[PDB]
Amino acid sequence: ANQASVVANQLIPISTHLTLVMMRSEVVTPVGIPAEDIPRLVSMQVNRAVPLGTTLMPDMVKGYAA
Repeated sequence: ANQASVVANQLIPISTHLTLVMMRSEVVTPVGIPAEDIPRLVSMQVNRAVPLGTTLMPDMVKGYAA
């Protein structure tokens, strides 16, 4: 487990466009969106509410493909 994922740094309400302060990098299980993609995620919209400390998964971000 050395791969870090994107984890919500605050509750992200449904349909919010992500900003940098909302995203942190953490080694969590299961693995979500790779923490290196945090750059690309800015301005993309989440399609559900992501509570504080939840791993951001590919299927929670609208338009995400990588």
